[PDB]
Formats: sequence, C-alpha cells, structure tokens
Amino acid sequence: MNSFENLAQDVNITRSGKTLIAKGTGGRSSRTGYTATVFGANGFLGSYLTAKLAKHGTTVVVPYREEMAKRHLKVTGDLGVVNFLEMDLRNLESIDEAVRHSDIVVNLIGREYETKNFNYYDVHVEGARRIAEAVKKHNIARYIHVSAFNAEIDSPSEFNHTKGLGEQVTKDIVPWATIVRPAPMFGRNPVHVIDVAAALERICFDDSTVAQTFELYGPQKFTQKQIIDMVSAKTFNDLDLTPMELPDLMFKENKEKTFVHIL
Amino acid sequence: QDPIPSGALGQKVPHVDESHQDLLFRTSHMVEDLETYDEDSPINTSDANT
Ligand SMILES: NC(=O)C1=CN([C@@H]2O[C@H](COP(=O)(O)OP(=O)(O)OC[C@H]3O[C@@H](n4cnc5c(N)ncnc54)[C@H](OP(=O)(O)O)[C@@H]3O)[C@@H](O)[C@H]2O)C=CC1
Repeated sequence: MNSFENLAQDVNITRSGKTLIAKGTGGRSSRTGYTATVFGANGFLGSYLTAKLAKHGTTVVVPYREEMAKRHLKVTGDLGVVNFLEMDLRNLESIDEAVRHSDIVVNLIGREYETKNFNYYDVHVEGARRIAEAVKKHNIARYIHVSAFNAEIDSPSEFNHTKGLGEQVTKDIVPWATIVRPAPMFGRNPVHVIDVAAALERICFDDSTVAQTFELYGPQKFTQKQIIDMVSAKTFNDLDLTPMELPDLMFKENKEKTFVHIL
Repeated sequence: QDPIPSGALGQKVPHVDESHQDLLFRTSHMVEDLETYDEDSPINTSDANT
C-alpha cells in the first residue's frame, strides 16, 4: 500500500510548536497534517509543486488571481485537500487571510516582463516584502522564497537586480526564511522541473535547511548552440537527489506481389 | 542432350533448365535477351495474389 515517501516519520513537530501526526498510510485519502500555501500555483513550477504536495494529503492553500487557470489543480488532491481563495498582491487583507493557518508557505510569484500594472520592482521585491511581512506577522515556520539564478543585488538587468533585492528584503525581515535559486528549467545548465519540485518538497519539511541559500543546477553545463543542435551554497547532494540528464529527457517487392489489391 | 549448344555464331549459349529461376539469379543486370529468370514461371509466382 501507498507509503509516506514524503515524510521522515509519523509524528512531527513544527518549529512554532504545533504537533502534527500523520494519519493512516500515505496516499490520496490520507492527511499528512501540514497546511501549505503556494503563491503562484497556477504557474509552471507551482503546478508540479502542489502535484507532489497534495499527493499525500497536505492541505494545500492555493491563492489564485484568475479563476480559469486554477481548475486543473482540483484533480490533484482529495476532498478538502486543495483549497482555493482569491487574492491580489495589492490588497493586504487577502495576503493576511491566505496565510492564517499555514504551516509552510512558498512564493513563486515571478514575472519576466513589465506590465502596465507591475514593473520588475513591483512583483519581485515588493510583493515578496508584502507577503513575507505577513509571514513574519503570523510567525509561520519554514518560509521558502524561490528566486532566480544570477540574482545579483546590483546588475545591469532589472530582473536579476530586483531578484537580488527581493532576497535581501526577505532575509532582512525574516531570519528563518530559506531562499532557493534554481537553474533554467525544462519541464517538457538547465534542470528538469520535476527535479526542481522534488528538491523543493525535500526543502519543505526537514530541519537543518533553515536560513540556507540553495543552488539547484543540473549535472552538465551547456551553450545555446549545443542545446538547439540537440533539439534539431547547497546543491542537490544536500537533499539526496540526482537530477536527470537533459539529453535523455530531450525526446520526451515480393510480399506486395502476394497480397491482393483490386479484390 | 548435347554438350555444347550453339548460338548462330561460334558462341556458347545457356541451356535453360529448371535451375535458372532462383533468388540468387534474380536481379542480375543484363540485356533483355541472353537472359533467364522470367518473371512468370509457375515456380516464380509462388501462388501470388493469395
Ligand atoms: N527558466 C525559468 O522558468 C526560471 C524561473 N524562475 C523563478 O521560479 C519561479 C517559478 O518559475 P516559472 O514557472 O517560470 O514562473 P511562473 O510561470 O509560474 O510565473 C507566473 C506565476 O506567478 C504569478 N505572478 C506573477 N506576477 C504576479 C502578480 N503580481 N500577482 C499574482 N501573481 C503573479 C502568476 O500569476 P497568474 O497565474 O495569474 O499568471 C503565476 O501564478 C518564478 O518566481 C521565477 O522567477 C527562476 C529561474 C529561471
């Protein structure tokens, strides 16, 4: 029968002091006991993330911006596992509401272009300042902020600059938050996306990853010409994972005389 | 039953027996004449269009 390959144990304590006991065997119908809030779970990494997270029965709180991008997240969990409630980055009260009962909480709110509504400064450092100030307000354990590779505090790019700014602000206000920096991602060097989500779930739950910056980069380093010709800190080894190779993933007369043709 | 068949000149011509229609002898390049391996033998058709 399905087992908690998620967990290390059956009775676990969190940092804030709440006691969490896993019920039954691992599987869809069971409950691990953790409550997780995944900001940006409509997106491309968060989909695999709360696929793995709501697989065993952690009550996943999904904050959504649009009502139609969230619908395929209903089938990844049991009755009462995945929970949808709308929020906006602008309205304080919805961020306040979304992290009231969470044990762990992650953001992957990251946008590669400016909108008429949000520049680079608005979604990366300032939204993260906002939601992580709420995390400090409620004393939620295990906050995780996923960032970008090449996140320098001062850089010609504004994206990378503001990713570094978001890292510095969330490290400033919360000391116990963990900030993870993945490589380029190829779901279907670069890292496969199920490997990034596997690494993130193994970040989520254990002790001794606290206040630790992580580099999640794949096995072998590439150039863009090499990639197109193929088409035509702590690493993985902290959390006991081996990332998949990009090349293996990349694919993912007489008889006619004795047949009959005019019938 | 003759040892050397003649060919209207002083030449040797093949005495065409049953043994000339084989898969070895198929697709040997040659003129339309002086050649064996007809495409329609009762041994070559092998009950075609069955
Ligand atoms: N090659 C890559 O993919 C890389 C990505 N990263 C980072 O990892 C994280 C996830 O990766 P990726 O899948 O590519 O990113 P996503 O495609 O998932 O980014 C979109 C998600 O973030 C939400 N988002 C962006 N801005 C806002 C905003 N103002 N308000 C609410 N939601 C917002 C989106 O909301 P909505 O659903 O409405 O669109 C959506 O949920 C990101 O933070 C990214 O910066 C790290 C390095 C490289």
